Amino acid sequence: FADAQRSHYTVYPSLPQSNKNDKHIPFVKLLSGKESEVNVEKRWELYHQLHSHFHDQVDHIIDNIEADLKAEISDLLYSETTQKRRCFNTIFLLGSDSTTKIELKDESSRYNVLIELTPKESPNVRMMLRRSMYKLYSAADAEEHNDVSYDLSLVENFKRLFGKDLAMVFNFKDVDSINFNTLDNFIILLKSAFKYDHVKISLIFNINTNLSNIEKNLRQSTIRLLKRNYHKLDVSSNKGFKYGNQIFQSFLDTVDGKLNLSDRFVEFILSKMANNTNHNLQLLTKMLDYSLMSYFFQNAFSVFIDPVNVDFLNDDYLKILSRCPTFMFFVEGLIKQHAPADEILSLLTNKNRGLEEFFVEFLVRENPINGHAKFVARFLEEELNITNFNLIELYHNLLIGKLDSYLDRWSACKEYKDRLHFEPIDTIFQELFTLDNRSGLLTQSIFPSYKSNIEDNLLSWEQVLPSLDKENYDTLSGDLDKIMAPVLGQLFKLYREANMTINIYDFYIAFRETLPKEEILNFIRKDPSNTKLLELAETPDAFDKVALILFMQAIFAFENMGLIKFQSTKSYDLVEKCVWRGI
Amino acid sequence: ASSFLDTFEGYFDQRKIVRTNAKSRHTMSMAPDVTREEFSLVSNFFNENFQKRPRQKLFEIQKKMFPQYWFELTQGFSLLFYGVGSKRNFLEEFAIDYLSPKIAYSQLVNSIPCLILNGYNPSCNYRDVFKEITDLLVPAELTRSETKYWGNHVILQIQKMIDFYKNQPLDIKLILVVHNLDGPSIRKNTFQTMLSFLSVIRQIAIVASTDHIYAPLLWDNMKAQNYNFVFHDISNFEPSTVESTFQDVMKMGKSDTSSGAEGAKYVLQSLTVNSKKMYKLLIETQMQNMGNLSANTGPKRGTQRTGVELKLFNHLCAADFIASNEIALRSMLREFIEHKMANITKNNSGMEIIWVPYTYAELEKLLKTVLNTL
Amino acid sequence: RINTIKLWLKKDVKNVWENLVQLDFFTEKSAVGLRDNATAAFYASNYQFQGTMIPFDLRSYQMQIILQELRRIIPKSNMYYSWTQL
Amino acid sequence: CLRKRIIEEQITDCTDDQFQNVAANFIHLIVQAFHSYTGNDIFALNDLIDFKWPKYVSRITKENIFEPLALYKSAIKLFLSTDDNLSQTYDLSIISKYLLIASYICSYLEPRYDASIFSRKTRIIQGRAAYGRRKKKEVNPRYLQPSLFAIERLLAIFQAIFPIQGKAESGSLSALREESLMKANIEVFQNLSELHTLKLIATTMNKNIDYLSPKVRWKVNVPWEIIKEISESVHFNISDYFSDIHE
Amino acid sequence: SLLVKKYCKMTTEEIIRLCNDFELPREVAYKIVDEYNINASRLVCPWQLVCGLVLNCTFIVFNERRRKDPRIDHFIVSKMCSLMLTSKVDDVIECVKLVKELIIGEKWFRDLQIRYDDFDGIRYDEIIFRKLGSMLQTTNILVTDDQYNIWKKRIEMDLA
Repeated sequence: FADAQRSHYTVYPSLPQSNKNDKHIPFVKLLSGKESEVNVEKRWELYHQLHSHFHDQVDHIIDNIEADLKAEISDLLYSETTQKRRCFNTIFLLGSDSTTKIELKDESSRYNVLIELTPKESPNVRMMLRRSMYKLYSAADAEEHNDVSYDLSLVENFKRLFGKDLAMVFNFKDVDSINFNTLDNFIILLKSAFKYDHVKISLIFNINTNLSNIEKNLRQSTIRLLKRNYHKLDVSSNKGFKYGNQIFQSFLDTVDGKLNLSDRFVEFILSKMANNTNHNLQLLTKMLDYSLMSYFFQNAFSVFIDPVNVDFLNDDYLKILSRCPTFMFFVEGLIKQHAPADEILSLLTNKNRGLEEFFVEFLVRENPINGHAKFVARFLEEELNITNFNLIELYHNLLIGKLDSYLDRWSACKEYKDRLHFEPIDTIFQELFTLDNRSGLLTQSIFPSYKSNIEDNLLSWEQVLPSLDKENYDTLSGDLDKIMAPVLGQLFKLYREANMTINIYDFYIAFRETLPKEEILNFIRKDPSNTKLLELAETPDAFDKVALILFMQAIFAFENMGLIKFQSTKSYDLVEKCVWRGI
Repeated sequence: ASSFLDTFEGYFDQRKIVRTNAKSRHTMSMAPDVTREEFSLVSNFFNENFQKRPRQKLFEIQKKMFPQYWFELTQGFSLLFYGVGSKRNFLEEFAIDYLSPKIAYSQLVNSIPCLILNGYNPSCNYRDVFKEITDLLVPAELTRSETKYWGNHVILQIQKMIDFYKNQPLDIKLILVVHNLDGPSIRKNTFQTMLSFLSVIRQIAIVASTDHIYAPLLWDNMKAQNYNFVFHDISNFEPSTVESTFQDVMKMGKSDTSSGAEGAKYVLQSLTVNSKKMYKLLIETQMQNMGNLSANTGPKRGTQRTGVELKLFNHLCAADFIASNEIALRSMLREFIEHKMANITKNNSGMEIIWVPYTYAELEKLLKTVLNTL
Repeated sequence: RINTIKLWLKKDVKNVWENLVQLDFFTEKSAVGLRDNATAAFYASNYQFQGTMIPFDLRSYQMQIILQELRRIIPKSNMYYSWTQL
Repeated sequence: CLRKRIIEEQITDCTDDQFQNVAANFIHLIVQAFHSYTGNDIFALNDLIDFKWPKYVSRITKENIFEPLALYKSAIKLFLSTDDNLSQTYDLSIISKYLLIASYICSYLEPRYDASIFSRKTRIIQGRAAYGRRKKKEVNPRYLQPSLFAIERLLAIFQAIFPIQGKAESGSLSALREESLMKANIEVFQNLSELHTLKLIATTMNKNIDYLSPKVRWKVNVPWEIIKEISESVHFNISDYFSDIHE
Repeated sequence: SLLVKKYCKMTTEEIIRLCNDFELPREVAYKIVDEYNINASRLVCPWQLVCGLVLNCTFIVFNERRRKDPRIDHFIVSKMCSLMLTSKVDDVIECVKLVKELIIGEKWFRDLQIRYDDFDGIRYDEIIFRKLGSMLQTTNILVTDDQYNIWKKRIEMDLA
C-alpha cells in the first residue's frame, strides 16, 4: 500500500535542526550575488510597508462599497407608502453579485424576517416554501426569547400565534441560475398571501445580467403582478467607475513620489480590466499587487526610494545605473552642447565621487503627475458634475499628453482646457523607479495563453529541454538524444500534419519511420545488466516492438491531455483530433 | 495533405470529407503483439534512461524558481502549475522539501502539515478530503441555526471557516497540494466549489497542477476570484508512470478512465496472500449477489444491495481460515477501505454491508487476472 | 386581397400564446402530465426538465385539436374560415 | 387621481352620475381596445385598467368630461399599445459578447459550410476552398431549436470574427512578433465558463457533466432578438451570415 | 513582382542565387533547396516559399549580428523587396509568416536553431526563464552591456 496510490494522504515532514541563519525571507541576493544581506532585508520591510499601506486603504474602500449598498437598498426597501396595499414592492438589483448582506429595521410591533433563497435551495416549489416557512418560524422564535407545519398557513396564523404583524422579505440570490418555472410558480404561490391583512411581502431579485432576459422567461401574467411597484437599482462595482477610481487612486497615493507607472503598464491594466466586467476590483487589485511584488523582487534599486539608504551607494550600483537610456541621452546632450571633455568625464566613472554625487540630486523631485491627476479628477468632478469617467484612462492619457483630446468628449471643458493643460517631462533615471511590462511577465503569470503554451512546448520543445553537448557522450543515451526527439514532441508533429480522423495503425507506421532503427537497438543493448531486456533485443522483431510500446504511451498521454478522441466505441481503430495549434 | 496546418484556417481546411476508397482502413491487429510485462520492461527503461540528463538539468534550472513561488504563496496567491509531462515529482519535492520547512522557520517546533491530494486517482472523494482537513484545522463545528434545513454541511462549514480565519493572524498552517486538479473525479463541480471557497482562507496555501488542455474552462469568474491563481509553465516531458497506473495503457486509454478498478488491479499485485484470499472471497460472494438480483448481463456498477454484510462475511472467512475473529477481519478490511476498493455502510435495518464499487464485467475480469492464480 | 386587420406584435402575442397553453390547446411536446402514483410525481418534481430551461419561443409544442377538426367547429361566416384548410 | 384632478383643475361642474359614466366609458373603451390581447379574462383586464387609469385621468380638462369622443382622441396613445413590460441588453465583456455571437453561428450554421464563409488567408500550397451552400434552405433554422457543437469549432469561429488586436505599426521589427490574430488565453475560457453559469450557453443535461470531456457538446440558448442587440453593440453584422441562408 | 507570379519552375541554380548574396553557408543553402524540392509539385506561388525560407534562415544565422545592430533588420527586408521586385514591404512580411508555419516542426529547422542558438530571437538561457515566468528575467528597459560597450567607445572619441 504505497502513498502514491492512495488519495489524500498527509505528510508531517521532517525539518532540519537549524540552518544557522535568519535568512528566511523569499527575496534573493541580486546583482548576481553582489548585494549585501542588509539590503535584502531592507527591501523586504520597505516592500511590506508599501504593500500594507495599499491594502489598509483598499480594505477601507471595500467596506464602503457594502455600507453604501446596504444603505442604498434600505432607502428603497422602506417607506414606499402605496395606497392600494395589495401587492409586493419588487427590487431588481441590476448586475449585483449575491454577496451583499441586507439589514432590516428593528421597528417594533412588526416582525421583519429576511428569507434568502439560492438556486440550489430551490429544486421545486415545495422546497422553496418549506425553507421559507422554516426560516421565518426559526427567526421569530429567536426574537421571542409547539410545532408548526411549514406551509403558507403559518402566514395566516402569524398574528394569532405571535401577536405582532409580519413583514417578510425574499432575497433570491442567483436568479439567473434558478429555473424560471419554479420561481414563477412561487411568486404565484406568494400571491395567495394578500388576503391576510397583516403581512407584506417584498421580493429582491439579484439579476446578474439583465432585466430583458428575465421578462422573456416569466409568464406574462406574472410581470403584470411585478409591475404594481418595482424599482430598478443598478448595483455594480463598474457603474460610474467610482470604486475602480478609488482603488487606483489609493495605489497612486502609495507610490506617489517613489514609483512611476509606464503607459505600457497602465493600458495593460486598462485592457485586461475590460475583459472581466463582473469582478473588476479584485482583478484590478491583483494586477497592481503582482506588479508591485515583481518590482521589489527584481530591482536592487528598490531600496533607493527612501532617502536614508542613499548614503550606502556602492560600485556595482554605479555600473548598472549608467546604462539607463535617459542617462545616455543626457551625456549625448552634453556632447552636442559643450565641446570640452572634462565635465563629461567628471560625470562618468573615471570620477569616482562625481557620479554617485550626481544620483543624490535627482531622487528628491516630486515627479508631480500623481498629484496633478488627483487635481484633475477632483476639479473635473465638482465643477462639471461629471461622474462617468475612468481615472485609469485619465491617468493613461495624461502620461501621453492627450489630456485635452480626452476631455473634449464631454464638450463642457472648453473654458477649462487651458488651465488643466499639462505636458509631462521625462525625468532622469526614471527607468530604475518604474512599473512597466516590456518583458511580458503579467500576461504570462496572470493571463497566460494556456493552451498555446502547451502546443508550443509540444511542437517546438527545443525551448524547453536543454540541448547540452559535453555531458551526453558520457551518459547512456546521449548518442540517441541528438538524433531522437522526446516522444510527446515527436508524435505531436505527426499529429499536427494529419487530418481530422486518423487511423491508429497508419499513425503508428508514420511515427515509426521517424525513429532511428540502429541507435534505438544500440541504446536498448547498452545496458548489460538487464538480461530480460537484452533477450528482447536479440529478437528480429525488436525495433517493431520497442516502437509500439513507445508509441502507445504517448497516444495514451495525448488522450488525458485532451488532444485525441477515440471515435466510435466498439471499434477502437481510428481517432479524431481535438486540438489545433494557434486557435 | 492540407495546405493550412494551424489557425481556424487549419481547423476549417483539415476537416474535409474523405472518400471511401481514400480511407485506408487498417485494423490495429496488424501490430506486434506485445506482452504486458515487456511493455513495462521497455517503458521503464526509456523513462529512466532516454533523456534523464536534459530533464535533470532542466529540473535544476526551475529549482531556482522556488523562492519566487514562496513569495507568491505568502501574498495570498494560489499557484497552478501547467505544462507537458508529469508535474508530480516536481510538486511534492517543492512542497515537502522546500516549502514546508521554510514557512515554519519564517514564522518564528514542527513543520506545517502538508496534505497532498492525488487527483489522478478516480476515487478521490470530496467528503473524505474535507474529513481530513477538519482533523488538521479542528474548526468549530456547525450550530443548528447555521445548518439551514438540509443545507450542505461541507460547504456551510467552509463558509463558517472563512469568517473565522478573516480575523486570525496571517500564518500558513496547512499546505494542500493538489496533483492533477483537472483529474477525473476532481474536475466535478462540487469538488471545485469546495477547493475554491477553501482557497479564500489565507491561512492555507494551495499548490495545484493541471494536465488537460481545456483546464481553464473549469473556472468561471467567481471561482477564478476565490482561487486567484498565478500560473506557471513547467514543461519537463516527464513520463507520468504513477498517473498511468489508475488507467490501462495497454488499451491506449479507452479503459473508461473513471472505473478505479484498473488502479485496484495494481494494488492487489503487492499484498499478503491472506489479504488476497479475503478480497477474492469478497468478490466471489458479491458476484453471486449481482447475478441473482440484477438478472441482467449489462454493466451496472456494484452497490449496497449486492454487497455482503459484515457478520455474514466473518462466517465466510472463518471457514476458509482467513480471519480468526471480528477484529482481525476489520483490521485487514480497512486497508481496502482507505484505498476505496471496498466500502462499508449500514442499511435501513442496521445490517453493516460490505461491498465493492465496481461493475460486474470489471469484477469478473479482476477475479481472473490477479486473484485466481494463487 | 382586401377595413384592415391589425397585426399584433411579437411581444403581444406572447400573452395569447400562454393562454392557449393553459386552456389545453397546446401541450408540451413529449409531456407526461399527471403521474400514476405519489412516488412518480415526487421523482418528477426533483427532475429539472429541458423545456423549462430552453427559452420561451424555442419550446416545441404539440396540438390538442387538429386543423381538420378545427375547420368543422368554426362557422363558415368567419374571416378565418378560409385558413382552416391548406 | 380622479378625485384630486377635478377640484385642482378648477372645473367643478360634475355629479356622481357623470363620475360613474366617465369611469364606465373608460372600462368599455379599455375592453374594446384590448379584448383581442387578453381574451375573456378578468384579471388581465383588471391589470390593464389600473395601469392605464392614472394615465387616462391626467388627460381630462373642461372639454373632456362631457364629450367622450373628444377625450379618446386626446388619450389615443394609451389605447394602441399595451406596455405590459417593466444602452445594451447585457453588460457582458467585449470578448464574452463575441463569444455568444460565435456560439450563435456554430449552432445554426452547419459545420460543412464554415470554410467557405470565414476563410481569408492566401494559400502557399495548392488546394481548393469550400464552394459553399449550393441552394438555400427554406426552413430558416433560427426558428428551430439550436443544434449542438464542439468546443473547438467555437474557438475557431471566435477568432475568425474577433476584431484585429495588436495592429501593425508599420515596423518590420514589430510585424513578426505581433501575432495579429487572437489566441485563446486564460480569459477566453474564463468568459466561456462564466457564459455557461449565466445559462447563456447550454449543454446536454446529465448530472455532473464534466467540461473536460470529449463527449460534452455545447449550444447557445439566447433568442435571435438578443443576439441581434448584441451584434449591433460591437458593430458586427450577424444578419449577413443569415441573409445568405434564407433571409 | 515575383510574389504574384504563379506556376513557374525554379531551377536549383536560381534558388541558390537568391541565398548566395545573403552569404548563407553550405548547410543552410542546401536545406533550402531540399525543402523546395519536396513542395515543388504542390506550390501555388514558388517564389513565396523561396523568399520565406531564406528570410527565416537569415534571421537565425545572423541573429548574433542582429542583436548588436538593429540597422540590419531594416536592411534585409529593404534588400528583399528590390530582389523580389515588389513595391512595399507588407507582402514580404506576409511570406515570412506563411513559410514559418510550414517549417516550424521540421528537424533541420530545429537543428538550425540549436546550433546558431536563436529560439525565435532569444537565447536558451534567456527564453527558459521567460517561459517559466520568472520575476528575475531580463526586461528590455535598460540598454544592454554590449550596446553600452560600443556607446562608451564612440562617445570618448567624440570627447576628444
